[PDB]
Amino acid sequence: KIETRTEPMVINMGPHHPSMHGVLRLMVTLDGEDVIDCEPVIGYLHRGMEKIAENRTNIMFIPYVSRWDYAAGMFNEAVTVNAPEKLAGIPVPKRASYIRVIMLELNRIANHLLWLGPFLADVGAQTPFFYIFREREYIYDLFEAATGMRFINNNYFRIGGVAADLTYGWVTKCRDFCDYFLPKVDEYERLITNNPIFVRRLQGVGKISREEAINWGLSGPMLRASGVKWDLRKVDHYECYDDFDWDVPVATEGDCLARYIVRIQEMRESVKIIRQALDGLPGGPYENLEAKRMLEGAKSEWNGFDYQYIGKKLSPTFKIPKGEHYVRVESGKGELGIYLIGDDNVFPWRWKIRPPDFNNLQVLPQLLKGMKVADIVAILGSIDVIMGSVDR
Amino acid sequence: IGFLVFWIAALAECERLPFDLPEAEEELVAGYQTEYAGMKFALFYLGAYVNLV
Amino acid sequence: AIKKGDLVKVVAEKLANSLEALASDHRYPPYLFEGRGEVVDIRGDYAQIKFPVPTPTVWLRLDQLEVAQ
Amino acid sequence: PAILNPIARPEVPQELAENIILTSLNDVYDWARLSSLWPLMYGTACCFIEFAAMIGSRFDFDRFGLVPRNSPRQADLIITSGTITMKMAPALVRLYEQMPSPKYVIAMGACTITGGMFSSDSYSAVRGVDKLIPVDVYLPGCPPRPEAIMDAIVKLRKKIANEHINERGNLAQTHRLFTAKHKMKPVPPILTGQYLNAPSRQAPPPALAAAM
Amino acid sequence: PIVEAGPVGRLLQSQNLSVESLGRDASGVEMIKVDRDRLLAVCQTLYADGFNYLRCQAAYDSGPGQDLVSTYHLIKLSDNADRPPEVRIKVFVPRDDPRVPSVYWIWKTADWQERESYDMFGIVYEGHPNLKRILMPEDWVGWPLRKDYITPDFYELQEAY
Amino acid sequence: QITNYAKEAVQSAKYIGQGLSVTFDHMRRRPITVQYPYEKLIPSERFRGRIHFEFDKCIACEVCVRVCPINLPVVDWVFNKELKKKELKHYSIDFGVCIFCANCVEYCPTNCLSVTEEYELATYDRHELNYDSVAMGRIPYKVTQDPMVTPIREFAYLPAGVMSGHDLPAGAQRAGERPEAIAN
Amino acid sequence: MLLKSTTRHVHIYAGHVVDGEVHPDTETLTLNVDPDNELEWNEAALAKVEAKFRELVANAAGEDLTEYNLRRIGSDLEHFIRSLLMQGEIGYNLNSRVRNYSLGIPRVNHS
Amino acid sequence: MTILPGMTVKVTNPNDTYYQFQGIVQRITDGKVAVLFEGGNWDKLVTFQASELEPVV
Amino acid sequence: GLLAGYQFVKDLESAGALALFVPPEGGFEGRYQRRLRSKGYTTLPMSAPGLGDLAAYLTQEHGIRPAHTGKEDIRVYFQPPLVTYHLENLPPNAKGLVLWLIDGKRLSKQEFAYLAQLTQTLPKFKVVVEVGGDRVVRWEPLADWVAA
Amino acid sequence: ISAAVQQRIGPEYIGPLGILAPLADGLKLIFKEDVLPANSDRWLFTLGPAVVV
Ligand code: SF4
Ligand code: SF4
Ligand code: SF4
Repeated sequence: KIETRTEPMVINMGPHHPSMHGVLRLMVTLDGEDVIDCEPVIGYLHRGMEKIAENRTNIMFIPYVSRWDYAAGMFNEAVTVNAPEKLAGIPVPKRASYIRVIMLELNRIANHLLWLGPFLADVGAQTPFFYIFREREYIYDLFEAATGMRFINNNYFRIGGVAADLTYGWVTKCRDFCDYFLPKVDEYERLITNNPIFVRRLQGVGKISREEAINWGLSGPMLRASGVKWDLRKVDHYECYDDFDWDVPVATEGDCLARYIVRIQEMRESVKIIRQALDGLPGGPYENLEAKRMLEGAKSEWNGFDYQYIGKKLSPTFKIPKGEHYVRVESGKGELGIYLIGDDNVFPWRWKIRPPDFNNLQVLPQLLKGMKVADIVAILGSIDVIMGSVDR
Repeated sequence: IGFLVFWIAALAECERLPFDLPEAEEELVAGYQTEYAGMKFALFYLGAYVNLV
Repeated sequence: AIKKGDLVKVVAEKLANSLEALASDHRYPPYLFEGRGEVVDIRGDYAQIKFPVPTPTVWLRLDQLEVAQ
Repeated sequence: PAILNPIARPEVPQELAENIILTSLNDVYDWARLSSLWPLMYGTACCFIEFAAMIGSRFDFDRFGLVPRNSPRQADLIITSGTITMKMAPALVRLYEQMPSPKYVIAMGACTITGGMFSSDSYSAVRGVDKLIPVDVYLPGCPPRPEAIMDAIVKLRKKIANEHINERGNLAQTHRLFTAKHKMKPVPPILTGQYLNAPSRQAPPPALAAAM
Repeated sequence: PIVEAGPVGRLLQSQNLSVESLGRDASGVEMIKVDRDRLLAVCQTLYADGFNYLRCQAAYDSGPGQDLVSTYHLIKLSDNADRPPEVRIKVFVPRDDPRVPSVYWIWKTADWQERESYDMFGIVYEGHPNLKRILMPEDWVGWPLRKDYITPDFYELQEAY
Repeated sequence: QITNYAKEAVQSAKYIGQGLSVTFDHMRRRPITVQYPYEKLIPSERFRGRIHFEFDKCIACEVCVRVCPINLPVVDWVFNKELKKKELKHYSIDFGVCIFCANCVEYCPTNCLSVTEEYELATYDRHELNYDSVAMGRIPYKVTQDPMVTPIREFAYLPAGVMSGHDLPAGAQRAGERPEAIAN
Repeated sequence: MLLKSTTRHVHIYAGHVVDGEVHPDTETLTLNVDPDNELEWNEAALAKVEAKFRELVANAAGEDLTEYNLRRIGSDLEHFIRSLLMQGEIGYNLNSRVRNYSLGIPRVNHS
Repeated sequence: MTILPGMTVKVTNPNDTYYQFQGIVQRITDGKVAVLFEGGNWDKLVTFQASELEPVV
Repeated sequence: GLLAGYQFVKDLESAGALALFVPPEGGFEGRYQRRLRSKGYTTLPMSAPGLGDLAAYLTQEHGIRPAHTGKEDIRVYFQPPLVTYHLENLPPNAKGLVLWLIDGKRLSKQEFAYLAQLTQTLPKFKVVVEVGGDRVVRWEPLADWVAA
Repeated sequence: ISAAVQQRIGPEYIGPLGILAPLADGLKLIFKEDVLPANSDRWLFTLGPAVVV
């Protein structure tokens, strides 16, 4: 039966795991309340995306990609179309890059809203768990308008640009949402910084130093939550992100409270980059741009190489050129890299997905050292994992 | 004050707010109401509303 | 000998000694020997075979492959 | 033979006798199970967020009586909201066997119907959830809309009402138990609970640190 | 001889660890070929040089029946940067004895990433703590992501019928 | 103290009292929900519900097979050497294996494949999802032509300012498509 | 530990069964074919599966007792049960509540 | 006026998500006309009720 | 009302081709195919959009091409005719079978007309199509429904 | 009330406005085939919820 011994007790967190960040299994062993070790068992969602990719052309594989970081969506499609387009030297127009910045920043907000909802219920108050769904459902319809389905399987990113231009009443509908959402961002900050029962669950709980974050290898709002200031939209001048003014959010504490505040402040800078991109959009609204192509349709400043959504409509039999390559995209939860090497055929020779969720999860044994049983979910909920990006 | 002593102590023995039977902290699997299904769980389900009333 | 796009089958004596046996399991599955695998993209000494099973394709040598007419 | 994968003839007469009183006590048996069935809060892959969006305020979960019970015993319905790999395929049958017998799995998404886009070349994906558990309703999509799964609840609710009360005995599994002896060597369990205090993390071993 | 070296090849030349400098990338970073006996000598110098960030320890198959490759991309992480210097170290290893020394003691980033190289490819990492399979069942026998992997006839991996 | 303990209860039980004022004011708001089977929300103009097929327009090109992520649609064609033009005899896409990525309707030369609006495809049997050429060539269930369903619109289709589909008596999308054809 | 290989029809546990509760053993391998009655069996074909179950356990008694190796027996058993459907020996159970036809639809021979 | 299966119409009623979109119709069922809209990337056909459509010559 | 008797079975013995109108929330159609299943009738609930041409699926054998997904060849699975092969499997003690076509909102008006007359020419075989919706479960013959 | 603070409806479609939703949630538990866990006590398992309620 179930006896009562004196050695430390190992509890299996189980692959069931009723939480929204996938199927993780932790064999955390307890010392009454303190944990002394924890091994994460991953790969419950290992489907083999690096083996599929060697038998898919790029337009066959673009539907596959927005399932690793399925919280984000088009952050996976960002790296995937970037890997042959920065290897073949295919120019993306400036309008297609500006829609990519619009789509990636709305994905980073929706990635952060999907992290925040579970995390607020993990740390306490679960009444905002039902009101951050509604905030994400507005971004769901900005993706359903422009692209197809809802939040993933939205084949928007292409090699020469983007799949199609925006709809007609679209830019005026972020400006209805992104001006309504930005009041609610500060509501989320004053949920945890005020009510100081939550600050005693998040100060010093899962504290990782700056020197051990670079060694263990982290990225995004978990590296930058230790005062590292390393953002690959600023470090690599990534596709017209350098045309905007926005400050990389850091925190010099390392704890879970610092990791919380950087992510909410990354929502705030995301709407900042959004509003600088809607006004700096080359054709502006699409119906404003489509009208200029009807009044001056022969040869205008519009209908050029820019002011359009695709550079060249590439064939399905687009051969990747030969050569190694490593492409970074600053995802919502870190660096999503892929290590593309191709031969002259249309399939890549090796497609190594370097996930952000992978390298941030290997410190979770180390962060669960001295913490309590109730703090285990507060650590794992703050690393912002998506099992599926971890496992692939 | 004694109404407030009764009110916090009653809800800490019947309600759903100060209750770790939802194992959202994962201190257990689902608490003591884990292996209970069917008519025995109905006593754990509906008998926590007799205790609330 | 073996073209691109013809049904081949794998000989089990030449397979379970070489470097191709280190990657896989030694108890080879029966789809490998019934001749229905279609050869695509011969690259030098090695051929990639698309068996009618819905699993990833295998690169095997042209010595370990026999044409199944 | 003459017809591949045939249908066996039901040789029983299926005498499902029912008067006015038993049919009235059968409509309550079915209405109480369709209008309040409880899904296990389960999901592995992307399709759980299309199922968790149905918990939210825009599409109401508890409108059909769905209360998400995060334990296999208190739940009956199990919406398989995620791709089932080689791992989690023993875990899913365990969560299905740990259920009171009016179960009603519904598949969700393309990757539990036929393992949809990993059905072509992927070395560890179960191609369809009904290679493991018996399913009631299928649901195509990748992901489905939250409206699309509430149609699959409506298709499920129409299927609970067909269930007669005299067929409760066929809901139990049958044990055609066979046994055999083997000579396979038992392996020690590779996954033991120690990670940080394993005797390889404390210091780099000799014959490695000399080249460091 | 044929191809010239870069700033990391000239730095390792001055420390008497002569590496086979491959060409540039398609993105313009340096590729360096290091044998499996001089890896921890090279990595201890580059970590002391300033390459404090191991980014994407990837294992790569250079062809069926050819030598397996363990690529070590790494970058000089700082508090602020404008395309900081990066280098990819490539360690070729034969299919017979795929053993590369583990760089976990240089960068702890290669804890899962060298396990994923051992999970998919057959590359055993000497001096690795907890070298098991992460992504797969731990009792699996095959090495997927090789070109040679023959997937078994499991009933779950078949068609949906 | 005996006075410090009874006065340490008022500082919290008042703060709880102005917490219940907020939660009761959450009940003042109208439930912004979508009652599904009686108010089906309208899909977008680019929503990829399921595929439609035109058998008199498919000239056996097999571009749909080569651009599908899993090579799904079964184009069955003979060459028909008397006419020297391949006329297909059967076409079928097996939904349930479908991800609805709609690569086939995009790289279509003849505009034969096309996405519909209907997401409400869900069967008791898996093999009843294997739609024929004459089962894909049917009429999509339009949401607004149902005399049981009051269809509410979606966000990014409401007019400018409103963020809900229930207080919408009329209107259109947020901006005109050709206002500057007579204006400018 | 309970090493098990549970597909839809072939449940192979490493141990013996006393009334639902399974005790993990090292010598035995219990097997109940088709727990949910999707197939209508008979005594002629149940002996064919039970002779196949003796055949694979005796053949694979040089390997290691892992869940990978039990999943290979239950794979070859479930591949054998499906061949008993395409031979027309057993048939689908219509008294089951679900008719999803997991081992392929009924189909006639050569039209 | 009647509608022929293969000509271009445009929608006319304002209580509809497709206000003045246009394209070639397809598969005229005896009550319903499905109009392929050719919108942007993925061509989408939505049906109507053999009315609220004006042909554009 | 609640205590519905077996009047639904009597209309199916008379009309043969019924057209149900169910509430869209679901759960109240299937109480009328328990009255039908208690009276000897087996029920085969199909989905109406998945059927192709009704003559080729129901009364004829049909070549159902499975998803080969690039790895197989173009197989043709000739399934037996649905309303025929299912009539030859129910026992002669039991009565006919009833097609319970859910999602009948997306069938053509020339497909209800084929389903109406098919119950005449085939002995002991009926259909029930769940076309449309209404707040109360109400039925009518399919010959009535193709008129309006 | 929990749906009103979340701006969802609550149980419609059963009864008029959920009036039968306590009844069907309590009647499905009486109809479910309550089976004990395999290796467990029997008398202490059944009187488990009885001593609570
Ligand atoms: S079909 Fe798509 S959404 Fe559903 S589980 Fe698979 S990947 Fe996720
Ligand atoms: S892609 Fe379109 S045009 Fe080409 S064969 Fe298929 S349906 Fe016909
Ligand atoms: S729906 Fe998408 S995945 Fe399916 S066949 Fe069409 S293009 Fe291919």
